[PDB]
Amino acid sequence: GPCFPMGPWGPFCIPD
Repeated sequence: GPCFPMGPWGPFCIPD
């Protein structure tokens, strides 16, 4: 998957 503004860092991308 694409990247989304979330998590501890924010702009993170997923493998899906």
